[PDB]
Amino acid sequence: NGPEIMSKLAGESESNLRKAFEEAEKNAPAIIFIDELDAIAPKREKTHGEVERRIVSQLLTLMDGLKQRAHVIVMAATNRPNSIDPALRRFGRFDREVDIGIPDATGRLEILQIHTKNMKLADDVDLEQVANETHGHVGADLAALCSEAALQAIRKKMDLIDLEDETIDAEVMNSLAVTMDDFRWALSQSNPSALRETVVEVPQVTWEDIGGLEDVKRELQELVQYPVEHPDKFLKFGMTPSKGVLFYGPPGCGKTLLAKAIANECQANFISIKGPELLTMWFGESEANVREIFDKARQAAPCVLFFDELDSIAKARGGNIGDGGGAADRVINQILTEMDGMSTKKNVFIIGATNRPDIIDPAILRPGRLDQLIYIPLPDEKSRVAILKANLRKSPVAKDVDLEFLAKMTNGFSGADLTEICQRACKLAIRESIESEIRRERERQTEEDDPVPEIRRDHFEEAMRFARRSVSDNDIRKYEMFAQTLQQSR
Amino acid sequence: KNRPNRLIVDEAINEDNSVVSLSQPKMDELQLFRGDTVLLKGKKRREAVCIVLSDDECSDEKIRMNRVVRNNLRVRLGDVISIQPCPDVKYGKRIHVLPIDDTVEGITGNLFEVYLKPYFLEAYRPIRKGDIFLVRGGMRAVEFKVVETDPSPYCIVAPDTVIHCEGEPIKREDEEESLNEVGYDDIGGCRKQLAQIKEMVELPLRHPALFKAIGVKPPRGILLYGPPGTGKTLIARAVANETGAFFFLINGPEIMSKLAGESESNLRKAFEEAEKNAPAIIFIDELDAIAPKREKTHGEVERRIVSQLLTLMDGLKQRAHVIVMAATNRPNSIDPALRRFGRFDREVDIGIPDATGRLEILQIHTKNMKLADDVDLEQVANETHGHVGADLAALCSEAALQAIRKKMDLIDLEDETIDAEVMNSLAVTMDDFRWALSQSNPSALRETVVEVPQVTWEDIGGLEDVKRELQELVQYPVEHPDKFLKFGMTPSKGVLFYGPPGCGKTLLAKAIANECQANFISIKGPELLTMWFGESEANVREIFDKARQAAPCVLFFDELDSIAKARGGNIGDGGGAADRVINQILTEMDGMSTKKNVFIIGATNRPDIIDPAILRPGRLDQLIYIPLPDEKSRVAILKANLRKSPVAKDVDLEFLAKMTNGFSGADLTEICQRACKLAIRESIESEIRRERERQTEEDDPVPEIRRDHFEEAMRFARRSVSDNDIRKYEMFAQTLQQSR
Ligand SMILES: Nc1ncnc2c1ncn2[C@@H]1O[C@H](COP(=O)(O)OP(=O)(O)O)[C@@H](O)[C@H]1O
Ligand SMILES: Nc1ncnc2c1ncn2[C@@H]1O[C@H](COP(=O)(O)OP(=O)(O)O)[C@@H](O)[C@H]1O
Ligand SMILES: Nc1ncnc2c1ncn2[C@@H]1O[C@H](COP(=O)(O)OP(=O)(O)O)[C@@H](O)[C@H]1O
Repeated sequence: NGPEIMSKLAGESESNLRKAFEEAEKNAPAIIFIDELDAIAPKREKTHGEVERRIVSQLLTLMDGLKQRAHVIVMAATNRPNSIDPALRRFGRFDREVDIGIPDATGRLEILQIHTKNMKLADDVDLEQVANETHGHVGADLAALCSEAALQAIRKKMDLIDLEDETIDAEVMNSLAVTMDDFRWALSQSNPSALRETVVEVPQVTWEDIGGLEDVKRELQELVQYPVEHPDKFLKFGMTPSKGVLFYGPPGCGKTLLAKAIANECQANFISIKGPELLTMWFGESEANVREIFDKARQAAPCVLFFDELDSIAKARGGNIGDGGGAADRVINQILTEMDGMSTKKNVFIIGATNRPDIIDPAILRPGRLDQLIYIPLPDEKSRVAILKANLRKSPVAKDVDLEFLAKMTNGFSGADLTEICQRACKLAIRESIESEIRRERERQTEEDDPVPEIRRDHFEEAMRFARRSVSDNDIRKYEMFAQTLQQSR
Repeated sequence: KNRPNRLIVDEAINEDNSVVSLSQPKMDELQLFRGDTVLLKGKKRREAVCIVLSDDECSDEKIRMNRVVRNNLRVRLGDVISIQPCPDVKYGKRIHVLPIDDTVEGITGNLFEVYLKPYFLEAYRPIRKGDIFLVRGGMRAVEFKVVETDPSPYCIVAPDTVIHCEGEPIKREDEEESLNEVGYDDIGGCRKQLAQIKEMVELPLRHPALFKAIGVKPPRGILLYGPPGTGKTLIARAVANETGAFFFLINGPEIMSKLAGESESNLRKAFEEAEKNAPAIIFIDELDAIAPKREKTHGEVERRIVSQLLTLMDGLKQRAHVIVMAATNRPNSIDPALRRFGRFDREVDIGIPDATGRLEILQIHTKNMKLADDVDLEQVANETHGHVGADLAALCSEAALQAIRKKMDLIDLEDETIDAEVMNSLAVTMDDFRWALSQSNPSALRETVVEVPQVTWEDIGGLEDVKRELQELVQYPVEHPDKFLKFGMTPSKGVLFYGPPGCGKTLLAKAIANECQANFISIKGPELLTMWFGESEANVREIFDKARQAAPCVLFFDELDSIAKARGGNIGDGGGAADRVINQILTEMDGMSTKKNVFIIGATNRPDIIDPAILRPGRLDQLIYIPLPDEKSRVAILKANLRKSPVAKDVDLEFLAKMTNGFSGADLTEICQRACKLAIRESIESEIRRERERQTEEDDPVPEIRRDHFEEAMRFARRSVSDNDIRKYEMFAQTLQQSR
């Protein structure tokens, strides 16, 4: 243990390290676990005083020595890899690096099943809902959540209720069924999720979650799949596989959807880097974090690194005229540097996105970088129907409502407006439900089943009243001009 | 007996110290009456006699009991008791009671005359052998133990019955914990965090063998924090005394003063001592002195002690029910290696008290000070914005000292020595408190206040549809989550009020935060500007952290366009609408919990220059336009403003609302304040003129703010918004809602 060794007196700690390595050498095969390595051997800048560096040196010497005829593997744990002494990650000492990382939805459900193994859950307990509501929790958080729900079940009843009659017994322990409400309480307030890092996972979006855009689907499948599933054709024909796409078009039409979808179909991780993050690196003047981002994409290969709102910096300092300078920024330049300097084929596929393609740094559209310009257009009727169906398929909707009529009337609506319509109609329906509930609670003359909850017609007739177009015709004209000029001029 | 006659004890709310209050049902069900006396049998064959009352709030299985009688039964909080009816009033004849030497020392005075005379005056108090009661007065709280009762072994004193107070004070027993010790009754303004702490340390301490018999994770580390002198150590000792668990106290500077190697011996031996006397509670006071951040540590001697503390925390969590509660000023000021799981996993934010809490604190500290009659602690508690418990305690002590200092010390300095008589006769006037609060106490804190605002829905005139929309958006996602889950809709987490300045945006925020009884955090313009100029936007994180620590909450950013117009207005700076701070607002708002009951509200009187990347779904997306009032609303505004001030009856507010057209809601308050100024001037001038009466002292003329005072206050009326701004808001609405 890191702090355990670091608590002992000067010279006692090195005796402990030496004797520990001796003990493990004597009982081979062995595994040494140096927990909290960043407490024993931090970076040279954070070391001061002989006593620290001497112990770091002793650890280095022991690591270098063990690799003579001694099958002792040394596994060490640390919070962040770039927080420990870089002299340790040189070969012969710590050459293999494993990134555990926070769990995802299926993993969290599995964690819950592991910790509720002998807790005698109730019947209404649906751990799917819980695992879906625990974004940010690691194994310790979920373990504490399950224990806290158990304690709440012991606390409400079956302790104070049998406090006065009869002593403790196994009977009450068997009869304890921890309700779904109990888990809802334990997850409700009494546990602060202990992490807010960049999540890496295989997104649960699928190809049928997106309406329209079929040719864009086949192009995405071609560009992402063919270089990994048929490398021999690429080697035979000498072509080099591209490592980038740039979606562009009106905002709210499915760029992020397409990214998540193609990252899911190939079962490869997905790292989203939204606008505010690039702006945070520009304002804070720390563009040297871009490196770290790409490092993650290397640690979780195969991946899909997705920079959306790539024009954010470009329009933060004014738009078309804007700042007097050129299109070179502090962050986008690091993106160029890191993208030119990645591995030959590490199965990492950078995707960009921008709803203003005219102000993007044109030095990123050059070969060897993001060079496949795909234009995500505004939907059509045969696509708007699919958009409405894919959005509404989670909500219970009536059968007399015609979505084709909606798609007929909602012309030029970006894909987000067709979601605002559905959310607003759902709001109206929920309001009607709760109001009817209260009116049926005014029944004090006699408790009965709530009326039919199908989102009905003439609810959309009101939600449609407040419909907005989130893109002017002028922006459509701008995208048209971009396409016409850059593809057809000469 | 295994049939229902046993009850669960809990806290009390009544100021009487010799009664028990039970719910109206359990009263009829136990075959008892209101007021009927009973026997309360508890543990170790020690029962008592008490009086019963009725209280709707307390539940059936629960019984209000104050600390004195609760301690009398030898039982502690959370245990079970047996109540038996006894209408056998064996009316007393003479009592033999003597004080304790520990509580009675230095107290020159005939104790019979000074304490027990109004105590037992027309008091039908039942007494039984083995009861140590107490009575308060003369800046003291005195304990009396009854040895010898004429009706054996219990009685009830009648107003006629004598009380016989001969003898010397007796030394205290080994099995009553004295009542100068701290209990939950003392802690005034932290009745909500006390719920969390009690539910956390109830089962491990009260029921220790249960966790031996169950595989489940107990809470081990609790980190209390909050500004100094808020009551952390108080809460620790209170919990220790109520649960009866052994309490070891480790002081930060005390350990850090010892020599290198002596301090670690002290920590190790302290943990050993607490382990030996389990159940226990270790209180490491001033943790930020022992284990600060790694950047502020330098030198082996520091880090070594931090490491020793880490190792002890990690070690204790093997088969050892010792909870470790540590206190610190600010949570991000201590070593982050401590707040990782297994060491300090529970975090509690005590925080500064609010108005009701401060009034309760005052009542706690004026418990035995014999206040005057004019003392209205409501006014005091309303004037102590910024004070923590230590400040109010010092305020009460200083007012007491001022009362001793003016008179009753120098006046009886030359005739007669000290006595209890003067201590009883000391009534601390309201002026005395006004003096002590006036200058002689610097309120010791200026942090962001978190509280449930006292504004209500009738404090706001007009805006009814905005009220129903606010109620819908804030209430429906918490009170009916099943509808939202059934229909698949996601609940929005933001609103953006916009409109002319001074029309009720902050009022609406406070009102909807009050109706839901959720905390309110105001973040005004100057704060965002301070984070922009100082180039420290990394404080925005901290703000949201507070909103998480005090959930449910309403985080309110008003004047959200402040940064946007600080660097020039419409044209302004050449850059775009992206700022250093608003970007952090976006980052933190996208990255909060799925549903943590925190509802961000924005406000801006210039909606055209706000960063349009904040109006996107998943952020503040409900645009509500607070318009300029109308006549049927201006009447309500004027009434809601004037209802605190005494105004005449012939004044017509409808005429004012008729004449004041297009007046923003602030101008209708400036009118009232200016009229009040005129009235106060007239009052003081008339007072001086009546003081020029030197010919003869009489009652001040009628103080109703009268008509023809508004006729002057109305003379200087201003419109704080041009028609051009109204036109701008109209254009914003027209374009953004109707264009296509
Ligand atoms: N073609 C589409 N098919 C299905 N849903 C869509 C489509 N276009 C937009 N949406 C909806 O719009 C919302 C936001 O779209 P998003 O992909 O984030 O916009 P952008 O492409 O600008 O990133 C998504 O929740 C999605 O449900
Ligand atoms: N919440 C409170 N309730 C009652 N008294 C308090 C409270 N807070 C402070 N006081 C008074 O001020 C004193 C300071 O309490 P203390 O626990 O020493 O503060 P801290 O440990 O936070 O520095 C208490 O002993 C009490 O006299
Ligand atoms: N509709 C209203 N009803 C009651 N009082 C109002 C109203 N509008 C404004 N006021 C008064 O105006 C003062 C300042 O209003 P405030 O809400 O701070 O302005 P803003 O809405 O610009 O924040 C408050 O003290 C309040 O008494």
